[PDB]
Parts: sequence; structure tokens; C-alpha cells
Amino acid sequence: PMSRAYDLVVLGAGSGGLEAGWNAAVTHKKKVAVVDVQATHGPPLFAALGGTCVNVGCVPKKLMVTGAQYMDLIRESGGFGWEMDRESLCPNWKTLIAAKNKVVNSINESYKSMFADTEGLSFHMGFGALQDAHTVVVRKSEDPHSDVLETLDTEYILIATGSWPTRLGVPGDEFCITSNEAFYLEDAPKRMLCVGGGYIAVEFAGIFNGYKPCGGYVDLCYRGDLILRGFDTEVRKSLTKQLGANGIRVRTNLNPTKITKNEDGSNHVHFNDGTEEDYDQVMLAIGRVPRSQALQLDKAGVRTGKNGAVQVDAYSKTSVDNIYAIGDVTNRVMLTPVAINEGAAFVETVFGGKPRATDHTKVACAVFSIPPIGTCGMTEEEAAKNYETVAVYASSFTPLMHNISGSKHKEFMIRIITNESNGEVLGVHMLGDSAPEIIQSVGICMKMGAKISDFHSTIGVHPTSAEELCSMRTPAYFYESGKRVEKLS
Amino acid sequence: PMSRAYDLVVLGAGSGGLEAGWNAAVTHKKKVAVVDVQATHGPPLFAALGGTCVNVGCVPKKLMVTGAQYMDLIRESGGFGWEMDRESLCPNWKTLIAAKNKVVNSINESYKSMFADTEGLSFHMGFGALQDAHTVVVRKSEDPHSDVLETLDTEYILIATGSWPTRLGVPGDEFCITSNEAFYLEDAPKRMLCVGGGYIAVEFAGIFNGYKPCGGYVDLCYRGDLILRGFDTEVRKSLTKQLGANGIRVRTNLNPTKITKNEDGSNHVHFNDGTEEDYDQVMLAIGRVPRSQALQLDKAGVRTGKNGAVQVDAYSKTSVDNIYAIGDVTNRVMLTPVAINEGAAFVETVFGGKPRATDHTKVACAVFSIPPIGTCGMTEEEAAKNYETVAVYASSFTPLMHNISGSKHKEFMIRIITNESNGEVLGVHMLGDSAPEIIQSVGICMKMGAKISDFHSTIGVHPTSAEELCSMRTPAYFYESGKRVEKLS
Ligand SMILES: Cc1cc2nc3c(=O)[nH]c(=O)nc-3n(C[C@H](O)[C@H](O)[C@H](O)COP(=O)(O)OP(=O)(O)OC[C@H]3O[C@@H](n4cnc5c(N)ncnc54)[C@H](O)[C@@H]3O)c2cc1C
Ligand SMILES: Cc1cc2nc3c(=O)[nH]c(=O)nc-3n(C[C@H](O)[C@H](O)[C@H](O)COP(=O)(O)OP(=O)(O)OC[C@H]3O[C@@H](n4cnc5c(N)ncnc54)[C@H](O)[C@@H]3O)c2cc1C
Ligand SMILES: NCCCCc1cn(-c2ccc(-c3nc(CCc4ccccc4)cs3)c(OCCC3CCNCC3)c2)nn1
Ligand SMILES: NCCCCc1cn(-c2ccc(-c3nc(CCc4ccccc4)cs3)c(OCCC3CCNCC3)c2)nn1
Repeated sequence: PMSRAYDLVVLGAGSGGLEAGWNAAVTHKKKVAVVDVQATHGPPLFAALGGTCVNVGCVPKKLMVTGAQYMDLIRESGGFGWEMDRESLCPNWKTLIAAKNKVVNSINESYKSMFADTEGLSFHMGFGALQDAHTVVVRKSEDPHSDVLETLDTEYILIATGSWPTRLGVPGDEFCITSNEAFYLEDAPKRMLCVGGGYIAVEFAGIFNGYKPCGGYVDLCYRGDLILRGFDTEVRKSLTKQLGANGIRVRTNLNPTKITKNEDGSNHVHFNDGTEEDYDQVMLAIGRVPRSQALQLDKAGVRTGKNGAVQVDAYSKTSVDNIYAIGDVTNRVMLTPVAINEGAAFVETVFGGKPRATDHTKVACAVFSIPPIGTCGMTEEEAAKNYETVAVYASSFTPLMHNISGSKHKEFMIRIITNESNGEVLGVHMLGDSAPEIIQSVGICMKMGAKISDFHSTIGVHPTSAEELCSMRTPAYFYESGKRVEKLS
Repeated sequence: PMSRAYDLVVLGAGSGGLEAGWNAAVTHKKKVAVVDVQATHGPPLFAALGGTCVNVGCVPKKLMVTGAQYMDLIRESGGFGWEMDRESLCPNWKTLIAAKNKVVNSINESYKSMFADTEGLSFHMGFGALQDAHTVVVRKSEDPHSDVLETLDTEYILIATGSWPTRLGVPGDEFCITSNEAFYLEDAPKRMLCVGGGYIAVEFAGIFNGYKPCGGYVDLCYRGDLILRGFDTEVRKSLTKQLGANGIRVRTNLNPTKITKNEDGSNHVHFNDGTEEDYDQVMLAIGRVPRSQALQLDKAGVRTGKNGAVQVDAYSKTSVDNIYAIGDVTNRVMLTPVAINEGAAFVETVFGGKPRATDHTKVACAVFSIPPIGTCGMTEEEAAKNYETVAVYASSFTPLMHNISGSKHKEFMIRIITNESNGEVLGVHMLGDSAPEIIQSVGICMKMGAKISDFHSTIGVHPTSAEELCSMRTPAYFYESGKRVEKLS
């Protein structure tokens, strides 16, 4: 049947969008249109071809986290007998950004190669918006009276417009920055305030701390008692302690009430406790909400809810049968590899014939803090709620190399959460160098329903930090009927 | 029954010995005597309380590998904008050794605490030798006419005397060093020749290369075509290439015929090809044979064979019923965690009542080369022999951070070997930073009989090097009836 210009229009050329578009085009010879707002990373729109991850997320972030680590690694080299002037050690921030821009730019460039070279896959630059269930309009600007560039007549629509940082909404909010603006800063700031206690706040605290000029400092300021909500409690306390030792002042039960601009350019910040303080820059990392607010979803009749989240079934389908939505715009787990899996499972479902729903349980993630976190599965707090009897295995050690490096604060931590019944591993929570690498392969065991038996029965790899997974036999303590107990009934 | 001084005498206070001794003593309240030749690391005997691993193996080696990495890491920091004088960058070897000695010393010290503090576990310093099946004699020196220090009357004997470096046996052999002597060298050598192509040769090449003074160099000289026999062929070629780029000259089908001492202290080395060359030091790493040659095993009638290996059944028992032998002295897999498992499984078998034999299949190990290797299970060469149909998955990439670091030679490599029949994963072979950490948890999956299905069905952790395990769906090529084929019948 030769009806409609495109089989599939994809709003958002990000992690979810491109996977879907590319699969649909090459493996199922479908005609696929992919809409995004710019082809290259940067202000004023930030996101681009490749999406948030490539342009202003996972990729550039980890490049910069890697950069800031050299501060620690250079300190540490001295114990191993690397004499070299430590007074001459101020990192050049401009050289880092240049390098990071070069790398992101080459990815954007390799995505233009993809489109020109791949048959039946076209890229449409502007602002997508629905008109009906079968029509997506592309505009110059997001202002819905902007000149219309293209009207894409399509059989299926896939909404993959991702998410956008949330603002603080107080007198002074417009003088603060976010992840987006942080990546283009001309100079590393001397006096830096990271507002928030989520993984972005923490990762960027670590970056700024590494790239701070001589005499500078980083405060991390959080609404609540303990940073990294929904992470292992003892891992969060240990990281709080290690950010401290690395020179990051963590402040809790603290919220800016007001920001005003000083004469030199810096920002005055009033807080809850009465305290006033001056910062060269103030970065809000207080959450990310879906971008559905300009897609005019009301017009097509696709179902919205909790903060513009696209209401979606297991197979990613909206209220309208031909319109699907994946990634951060759905407001489930906001990770790149999830969106990629949802997009892959969308093409298999609709165009493959072979239906599949993404599996959201025990998906491993990481925090690229200094030091880093690797986690997969559930905290002991939620295990003790959903499970009769729960064993908590726990082990903390300092790798011998830190007796030499001077970094004696760098406790490596592993906690495993069990179902007593059958030994099943419900959660693994690691803090320390290499954790994100180790957890990936933990995530495979946990997928295969690994019991604690399966860990301690594995011959170890010496000397390693991971070999301590296979040395955890005796539980530290338990939970029967969701209350902590010294020992088991 | 109150008969015999000790339930158990353990010749060798190493990885195997101490595990066995300690388990027997605390968990089974047995009376345990542990014999070793000195309580502290160092010349002229090197090994000590804690064994080869703690004193002159895994532990000090990795400390020094960690040290040498700083050479690369400091180079790499520049791309991320770490300005600092690179002309002022010669590592102080004396500071490294001091530090490494401090660390090993504290372990030796913590093992004396263990003995004094632990009831029914005594330490007997000298040279063990059998007299009969129930009597171990301890002598001042290994000369079997040395003054006798103790006669230990015992019900069970456990031989855990480990192994010892092999010599080259040519005119000049006595002027060369080994792993043992390398660890106490007063100065880092300017012109270093590592003879051998085993993991020790390669790891030490990397150390010397990091700690070489200004203008110095390291040659790695190997008998055969390709270093690291019994490793993935494409991993060995890739590492050969990366040692090259890191400044190590690899030489193959090359063997020293003769070494003589020069006037200044250096060594003249004649080779096969006719070539003569001068080296400040020459380190032989050409294999390790059991220490059974002074235990006078002939007297007790315990069965020897291939190079003094103690002939042993699955449960570690010698020809004599009450005498067992574990670790490198058996000449199976010569790794610390194996010996520890054999010792643990000896105490459970004999003293526990609950018999168990160590499982030697798909045990993950690592090479602390620069860059490092993580491997578990079988090469495609032996898979293609023992299996009808074999799939080989393979992927090589350069992490984006090396576009910035300048280290563009640092290809990260993963190869998986499958049984086509059922998808089972028979082998995983990784080269690159973090590999030894990643392989540990691969070793758990492979223990649980993971299929390739189980890998690619796992949501990935972004951005990571390990997430490329879960992105390998299409085999690179196969093997039916042990011959390589482009594609499958
Ligand atoms: C600072 C930061 C760090 C992160 N680090 C990690 C990490 O380490 N690991 C990880 O797994 N995840 C990480 N994430 C999360 C990751 O970026 C997202 O989960 C992922 O990008 C979501 O993919 P998506 O397909 O939902 O949308 P995106 O990848 O965000 O793609 C959405 C695209 O839609 C476009 N778009 C928006 N509106 C329109 C419109 N009207 N018309 C057309 N196009 C439009 C945007 O320009 C954008 O390019 C990070 C996120 C941030 C912000
Ligand atoms: C340089 C090097 C690096 C290594 N790196 C690693 C690594 O990274 N990972 C890994 O898993 N393995 C590694 N190994 C291997 C590891 O050291 C051995 O596999 C392990 O130590 C074997 O333990 P064992 O119990 O068999 O004996 P050992 O640990 O060697 O203990 C034997 C002990 O017996 C004592 N002894 C000898 N003869 C007598 C006697 N007559 N009387 C009394 N005592 C005696 C010795 O003094 C010694 O202390 C390495 C080995 C070397 C040499
Ligand atoms: N007519 C059919 C045959 C067409 C055949 C065809 C391929 N390309 C083509 C073009 C590009 C890419 C990519 N590049 C990156 C960025 C990688 C990068 C960039 C710079 C430096 C280092 C690394 C991610 S993806 C690509 O990968 C396919 C996978 C998918 C994964 C899901 N997302 C989209 C890409 C295929 N050009 N022609
Ligand atoms: N009467 C019964 C109760 C006795 C109770 C009792 C314990 N100790 C005791 C004493 C020592 C150690 C060790 N230390 C290291 C070295 C660790 C180290 C050293 C320096 C710096 C950093 C790290 C390895 S092991 C130990 O660990 C038990 C496990 C075993 C594992 C198998 N090998 C032997 C030790 C127990 N002292 N008193």
C-alpha cells in the first residue's frame, strides 16, 4: 500500500529516537522521518541530533568527570615516587571544554553521515508538534505561530523528546545555571554552589571541585537530610564522607530563598538558616521533567499526567493506537540504555511483528561521583517491605594501594540484599573506583536470578576490588516482617 | 583421643597453608602447626609468613603496576587541561620500594598478631621435611644435615610449599635476576631485558617501563612467535601492539645463549640471531616449578611426577592417605584464590566431614599488564577442538576519552566464545583498563552457565567499557568440526 509520506515520524533524535528510527529504516526497510531542533550541540537549545546523552549528558559529563579525577590521581602518584612540582597544578578549564566540544562535534558529524548514507531515513530540523494522529508539523521556533517548515504525513508517531531541567522558582532563579549551561561555561568558577542532591548535582560538584582554580571551593546544598535519595543508605553516608575529604562542603536541610546579582558579576545567595553567601556561579540540579508542553499533545488526544509524562502501556503505546512514546518523556527510569531498549522493543513490536516490552526490573546504573557508585536492584529499605525475611551482606575495605597513595578516605564498599527464603540476590550496592564497570556484569547475574550461593562459590580474581563479591558468606544482619533484627528467629 | 601433638602440620604458610591452618584451628578447634622459613618478606629467602602472593607476588606486584600506570595517567591528564612541567617527570624508584616494603611488612606483622591471638594455631620457623607419614621435621637450613629445631608429631600433613622461578641454565645464568630479586633492586634499571613471554615477564616489563630513568628502555625477549601462550590470540596481538606504543620493544624467536659481566657492572647478552647487547639488569621469567625437592617426599613415600609436582586426587590427597597437598606445589592452576579454595575444601573434606573438591573449570584470572587482561573460560582454539559448532563474538573500540588523552593506541577489546548448539558462553577475553574488575562478575555468570542470550538481554550501564558485553548479538565468524568458516552451514 502506497499511502502517507512516512511509515514513522520520530519527535526527538535522541537515545530512544535514533535507535527506533535507525532500526525501522535498515532492518525493516520503512520510510522514517526524525525531527530535532539542531544538528550540532550547544546554546541556546543545547540538545541536538544524538540527544541529551551525547550533547549535554552521559558523554560530555563522563569526559569531564575523567578530567577532574586527574586532580586525585596526580596527588596519589607522589606516594608511588612521582616527584614533580605540586604548586604548578591548576587545571586549564578552557582546554577541557575545547576537547569535550571537539568530541561531541565529531559525534554530531557522524550522525549527519548516518542520515545522508542510510536509505529511507531523513532528518527534519525544527520543532515537532502533533496536528492529528497521522500528522506532525515542524516549525522554525516552538512558538506555535512560527513559520511551518514541513507537514509530515505518517502512519506511526514516536514521541522521544526526552526531558528538561526543573527551575527553583524564587526571586533570583534566572541568575542560576543548570547541566545545560554548565557545559559551556567560559571559565571554571572560583566559588561554586551546586543546589540539589541528585546524581547530576553530585557528579558536577566533583567536576567543579577538580577544575576549581587555586583558592576556590565547591558547596553542595541539599533540601533534605542525606544526598542521593533511593540509593543504599550506608553508601550515601560513605560518599557524603568522601566528598567531604575531597574538599566538597556538603550542606543539608538547606534551600536558597533568594539570589541577587553583585557589581563584579558574582551572586548573593540567601538561605533558610538566615545565612547569606557569594558564589561566582550557582547550578540548579533539582530534577528533570518531560518535554510534552510544546508538542500540543491535547490536539492529537494523547494522554498526559504526572508533570507532562506521556501515559504509556508496557509496549510504549499512548491513548492513541498509532502514537507511541519512549524515554525520559514517559518519566519511568531516565537512563539512555533504557530508552534505547524501549525504542528497539517498539520497532520489534510494530514493524518486526514480534512483540516485546522493555524489562524495567534490576537494571544496573552508576553515579560518576568521585568516588563512583555502581548499583543494581533494590535497597534493603524496599526489600524489607516487599519480602518476609531479608538478609543484608555488607563489607567495607581500603585497597592496600591507598596506604601508599595517601587517599585513606577511599573506603571501597559492597552491600548485597538477599531474600532469606531462597538466597536470591535482590540488590547489589558498591561505592569505589571501578564500581560502574563491576556492576554491569553483576546486572547479568541478577537478570539470571543469581542466589548469594552463586557469588561465594566463584573462585576470585586476585588482587581486585570485585573479588570481595565472592567473599561474603555471613549476613551482617536481617529483616523479618520489615523490622531490623540482630540475628534470625 | 589424646594422641599426637598436632591434628595438622602445614608445610608452607602461604595462600593455601594459612587458609587451611586458620579454618582447621578456629572453625574446627583442631591443633594446627604452620611451618615457614621466615616471618618477614625479603632476601635471601623472599617468601615468608603470608606466602609468595603477599611477600613477592600478587600484592607487591600490583602495588608496583599501579605505580607505573601514573606514567600513562600523567601523560593523559594534559589533554584534559592539566598544565604542569613534563620535563620534571622521572619517577623515584627508591620511594616506591620503601612504600611497598612498608605495606608487605604490615601484613607480615598482622599475621604474627593472628598466631599469638588464635588458640591452637602455632607458627614454626624453619625448613619442613617429611620423616614418616606422621612426622614433619623443621631444620635451621634446607641442607638435610642442618641442626633440627622441632619434630612435629601430627595426624595429618598438608604440603603447601608453592613454587619457585626456573633458571635458564646457560653460561651467565647466575648474573640474571627473577621476580624475587626484582622486588628489592636498589635502583630502577636504565637498560632492562625481561626474558620470557608469560604474565610475570609482561607485568614486570610494564613496571620497569614506568620506573625507567630518563633515556632508559625495556626490551621483552621471548623464545616463541607470540607472547602470553594459552591466551586469546587476537588479545595477545593487540597487547603486543600496545606494549610497543607504550615504549616496550618486544622481540620474538629470541633466546640469550650467553651472559658475561662488564667492568661498570652491566651485562653483555649474546642471543640466537648473533646480536650482542648490554643491559643494566636481565630478569628471567621463564616459568615456576614446585618446591618438593627439599621436602624429601621419597622418605614418606608421597607420589611426585612432572617437575616435582605432588601427584594428588580431586580432594587434594597424595599417595599417602593422611598427607594432602594444595597450591602451586601440585602444578595445576597457579593462582592464589585457587590454592585458598583447595585449602578451604581440604578442611571441609577432612575436619568438616562435608567433602568438596575445588572446581578448576571457568575460573577467571587477570594479567596486570598496561593495559590489563581479564579472561575466564576457553580460547576459540580449544573450544573449536572440544565442541562441534562454535560462534566467536568480537568487538574492539577506543573509549572517547582517548580522543582527548592522546592514548589512541588503547583499543578496548572483548571476544566471547559460544557453543552454537545452546548459546552457552565458553570463554570471555577482554583487553583494556578495568578488565580484571569486569571479568570477576563475568566469572559468576559463566559459573551459572550463562548463554549469550543472558548478556545481550541485559540493559547496559552508560557510559562504560563493560556495557559492550551486552551489545554483542551477531557472531564475527564460527567453527564447525574445528575448522574456521566465514558463515554457518
Ligand atoms: C547531565 C546528565 C547526565 C546524564 N548521565 C547519564 C549517564 O551517565 N547514564 C545514563 O544512562 N543516562 C544519563 N543521563 C540520562 C540521559 O541523558 C537520558 O536518559 C536520555 O538522553 C533519554 O533519551 P530520550 O530518547 O528519552 O531523549 P533525549 O536523549 O533527551 O533526546 C530528546 C531529543 O528531543 C529533542 N526535542 C525536544 N523537543 C523537541 C521537539 N518539540 N521537536 C523535536 N525535537 C525535540 C531534543 O532536542 C533532544 O535532542 C544523563 C542526563 C543528564 C541531563
Ligand atoms: C610475581 C608473581 C605474581 C603473581 N601474581 C598473581 C596474581 O596477580 N594473582 C594470582 O591469583 N596469583 C598470582 N601469583 C601466583 C601466586 O603467588 C601463587 O599461585 C600462590 O602464592 C600459591 O599459593 P600456595 O599456597 O601454593 O604457596 P605460596 O603462597 O607460594 O606459599 C608457599 C610458602 O611455603 C614456604 N616454604 C617453601 N618451602 C618450605 C619448606 N621446606 N618448609 C617450610 N615452608 C616452606 C615458602 O617460604 C612460602 O612462604 C603470582 C606469583 C608470582 C611469583
Ligand atoms: N542503508 C543501510 C546501511 C547504512 C550503513 C551506514 C551506517 N552509517 C552509520 C553512521 C554513524 C553511526 C554512529 N556513530 C555513533 C557515534 C560514534 C563515534 C563518533 C566519533 C568518534 C568516535 C565514535 C553512534 S552511531 C552508525 O552506527 C550504527 C548504529 C546505530 C545505533 C542506533 N542509533 C543510530 C546508529 C552508522 N552510515 N551508513
Ligand atoms: N581464637 C579464634 C578467634 C581469633 C580472632 C583473631 C583473628 N586475628 C586475625 C589476624 C589477622 C588477619 C589477617 N590479616 C591479613 C592482612 C590484612 C591487612 C594488613 C595490613 C594493612 C591492611 C590489611 C590477612 S588475614 C585475620 O584475618 C582472618 C582471615 C583468615 C583468612 C585465611 N588466612 C588467615 C586469616 C585475623 N587475630 N585474632
